[PDB]
Amino acid sequence: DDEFEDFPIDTWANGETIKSNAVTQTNIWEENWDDVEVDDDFTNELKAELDRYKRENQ
Amino acid sequence: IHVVGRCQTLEKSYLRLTSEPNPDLIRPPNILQKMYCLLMDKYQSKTATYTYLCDQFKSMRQDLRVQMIENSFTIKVYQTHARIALENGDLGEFNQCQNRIMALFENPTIPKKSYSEFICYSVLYSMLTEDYPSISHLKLKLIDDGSSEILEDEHVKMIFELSDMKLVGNYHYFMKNYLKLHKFEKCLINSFLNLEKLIFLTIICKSYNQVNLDFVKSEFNFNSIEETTNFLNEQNLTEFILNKQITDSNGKSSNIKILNTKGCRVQLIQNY
Amino acid sequence: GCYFEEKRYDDKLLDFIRYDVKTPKKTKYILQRPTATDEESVRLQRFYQLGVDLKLKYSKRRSLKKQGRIKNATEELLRLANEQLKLFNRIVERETNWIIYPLWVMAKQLIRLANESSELNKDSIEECGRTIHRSFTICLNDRNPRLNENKKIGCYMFANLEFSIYHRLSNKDMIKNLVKVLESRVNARDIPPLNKSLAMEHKSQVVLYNYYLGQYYGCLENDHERGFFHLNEALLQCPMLYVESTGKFVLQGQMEKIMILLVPLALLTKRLYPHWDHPVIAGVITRSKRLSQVYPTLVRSVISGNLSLYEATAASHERFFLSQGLHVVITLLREVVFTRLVQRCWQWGNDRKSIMPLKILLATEDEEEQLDALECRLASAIASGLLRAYLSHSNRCIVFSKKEPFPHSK
Repeated sequence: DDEFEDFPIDTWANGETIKSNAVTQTNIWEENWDDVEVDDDFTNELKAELDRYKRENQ
Repeated sequence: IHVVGRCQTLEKSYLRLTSEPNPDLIRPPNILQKMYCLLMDKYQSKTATYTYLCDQFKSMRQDLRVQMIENSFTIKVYQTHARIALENGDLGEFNQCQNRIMALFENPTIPKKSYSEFICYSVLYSMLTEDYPSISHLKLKLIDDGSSEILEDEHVKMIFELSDMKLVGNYHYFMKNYLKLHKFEKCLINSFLNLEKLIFLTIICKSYNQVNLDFVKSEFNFNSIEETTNFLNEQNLTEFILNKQITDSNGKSSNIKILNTKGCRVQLIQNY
Repeated sequence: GCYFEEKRYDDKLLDFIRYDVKTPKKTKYILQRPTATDEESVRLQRFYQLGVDLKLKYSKRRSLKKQGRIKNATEELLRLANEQLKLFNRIVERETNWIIYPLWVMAKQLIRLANESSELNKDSIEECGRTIHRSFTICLNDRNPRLNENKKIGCYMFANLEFSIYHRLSNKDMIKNLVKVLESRVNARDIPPLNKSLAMEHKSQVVLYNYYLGQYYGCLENDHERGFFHLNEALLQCPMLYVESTGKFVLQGQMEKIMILLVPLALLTKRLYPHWDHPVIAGVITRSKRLSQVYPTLVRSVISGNLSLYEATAASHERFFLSQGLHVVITLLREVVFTRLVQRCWQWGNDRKSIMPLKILLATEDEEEQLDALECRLASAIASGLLRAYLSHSNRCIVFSKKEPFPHSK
């Protein structure tokens, strides 16, 4: 439908790419997949309903 | 101007048309309609070969294509051959018909009789061809067409859900939803059900170390335990059906048939 | 006409080649030294007349003056451009590689020439596709081992033109051919890699080629690991340059529709998720209405094992995911979410004990049926490599490996 094939600028230098600036910039991809705990309503109540299970199954 | 035909003999055999059409051998719709009934008689009473019916239907289909008849009678012929083709394993002529049916449904003058039935066949065939874009492009079409009455039909939902269940290897509900399928839907699934059973069997055998033979039998909808073991014998797994005696509470005992699925692992990874 | 004599090209030539953009009052539009009877010299001279005519048409093209239909006049422009580009192909077939980017600018605007037309019953795209196929071919097979005139360094630029045409109307067979042929060619070293191709001179086509590949791999052939790769590389070669006028990335649109596929492909294959504060993710996610909430919520439900939130996020944007070719990815990524919940009942509900009762997961033949369904969903994950464990139907438990119980590629 809409043309995304027509780029606003046709070329640029390599030094101006994220890959080449990637020693200036840190990793865009966070890699703590095994160890990240997040706290939100769901996680908090998930521990709640599981702490209940450990108490009844002692 | 569309070619018009005046052949009055009801029968006609298929030939790929090389000539410019001969009106004397092309039958008008009223004659194509009188032969539809005779064919239907034969099919219903099972007094004809599927080879014979299929030839008569392709000639009926060919006479409509040269005469540019795209009406409710046309949809009827293609839907009827599609259905009969699935009943006899002729997936090639089914697919010829299925494509034409969907293209004829693009015509607003042609009423959408059994649209949802053939929407289902389209999903089931794309499951067989491992063509998931088609399934998604068709779901998207129904949404953008405003076809919510079709999309919330419980049977249509199940058929789309079945394509997803195969995608993530849910043998438990896929086999449980095999019993909910209509007559020709079962015929279509049967074209790839053996391989799907083998794909499900590998998943079980990679995940357990042993299971009851009855548990395998229940999950795969085998009507009896003899066709359960024939299915394992078809995979060179008969020797992994062992027998272990059981005494759960030291008060009574019996012997059950086990399948060493850990032993099956070495065999089943050779074939894929 | 010294460009063709002494095998160089300037912006004036590119501006002469640019028929869509009108030229200023002073014009130097002329060929030079015309007393030639060689057949191949009249190929150039016919090309010159085709070019002047093409340029003129646009002045009268805007001046329809409410005449009515111009489809015929549009068709005039199209065979004007097509027998012109089929003639440039006759010229470029046996010339040096100086003349390939002029072939490509011509080709790319003939795509936008058929792009404006909105009716595919009378589509003249076939002429273009064939013409460009030859153009891709004329470069694709260069029988000169010396690299002064080799046109196989433009091979990838021309593939993006065909990708663009093959995507116009859904054809997943045709895209599939182009990916698979090209793969073989550089593995036999018949053409040079993209990082040492003519695409480095015009890096717009660098990003685009990695997009077309990664999109094909992720959305059409369901090879997610490679789909992630090329899409990620397409984003890693995007320029860190902003428009002065708004301060947003110059390629904001290109970056975002890469991101639509990249983010869920990144979670499925490698379990990577974005740094939201990071300039590149933040510059794109936060400024796009479509991705501003969906994708933070989508990443969150996967990391947390929130099955309902994932299913709601997938139910609410199903049209969006369907139109982006993401259905399998979403459907497979949901089982990662189910695996993370399983991991969370391990960490917090069984004390990292490798033997876990299945009734733990029920707290989140009614019960017998729920457990049968639960074994099967765990069995499929075990068999796919999201869990290294084995099941026991008898004790209705799962037995995690003592090592690497929840593996994932890295």
